[PDB]
Amino acid sequence: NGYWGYQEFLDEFPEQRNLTNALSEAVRAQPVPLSKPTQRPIKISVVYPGQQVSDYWVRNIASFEKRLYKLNINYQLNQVFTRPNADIKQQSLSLMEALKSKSDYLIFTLDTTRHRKFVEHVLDSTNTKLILQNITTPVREWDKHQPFLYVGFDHAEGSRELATEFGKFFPKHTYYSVLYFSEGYISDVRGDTFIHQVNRDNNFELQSAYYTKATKQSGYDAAKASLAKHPDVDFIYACSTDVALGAVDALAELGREDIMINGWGGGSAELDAIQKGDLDITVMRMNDDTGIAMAEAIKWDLEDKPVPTVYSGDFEIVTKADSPERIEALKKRAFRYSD
Ligand SMILES: OC[C@]12OC[C@H](O)[C@H]1O[B-](O)(O)O2
Repeated sequence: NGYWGYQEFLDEFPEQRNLTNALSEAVRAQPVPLSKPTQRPIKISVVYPGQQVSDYWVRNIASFEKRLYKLNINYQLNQVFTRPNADIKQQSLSLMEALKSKSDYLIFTLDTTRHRKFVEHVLDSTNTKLILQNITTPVREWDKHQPFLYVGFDHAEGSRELATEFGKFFPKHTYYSVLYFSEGYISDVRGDTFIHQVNRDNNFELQSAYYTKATKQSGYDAAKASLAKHPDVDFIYACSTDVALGAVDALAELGREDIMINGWGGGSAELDAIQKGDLDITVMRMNDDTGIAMAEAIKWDLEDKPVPTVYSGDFEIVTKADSPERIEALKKRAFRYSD
């Protein structure tokens, strides 16, 4: 809403579908170093959220840097971390701070319904080229000047896949509860998608939905509260890794192994929980592809080639029944750079 669907957007602009497809080919393919030399090293800023159970961000940067090295790109990387739970006001402060650096590229994430126009005005202000992480759905308003790249693993797709699995695990009319992220974009695209699908297709009944602070502790708290008010459910759908892992501790504490719970993203900690059996299911994203895509995107730009506006990587579904070999194989695929 105010957003294009990833696939919708690629349909509407064929040239974009081409560029994105070309890029995915450039990601799958072996590194091809930089065609066009530079006058100086390029300066890149990263404003990321810190201290999360989720290893997505650190892995992203890892695979990113490794790719830039492989491409023979000479970069200087200024990192900044936001402590938690950093207010959106604080995050955007960290952001303005990173803008002073007058970098060539600026990689970051910010909730883009709660700070739509802010980011728009930032886009208008600088010559720094923006990379928006963790959003794969372009904003309609910004068709005049879109950022350099939205990069991520489509939230709607991953939530569709999970909805598809839950419809597979349970009868029509099954009771469940939902643990959202914080109020915002992510909860809208991960949560409300899942709920829409599961209500329409499987006639599931949503007992309750709770917002969180996007932290493990918060996930624990919200799970406890929710199950206190609404004990009778067959699963809980969680919108992020940290919240899921908190909810697990809650379900253990409460003795509720009659309740099923999913992860989101399938990083190391989730996979470990899946192998313990603490986590019933997850949608594991092929993590490093987006780190590698950003480096390929920068390469092109420096060769003066056109760059796609968006890139989404792919998911696989992982269940606690999967073989160690399949898990291992998927790690081989997903962390092929960050290990
Ligand atoms: O992609 C990163 C992320 O999205 C929200 C949160 O920051 C992370 O937790 B997650 O569930 O692993 O996915």
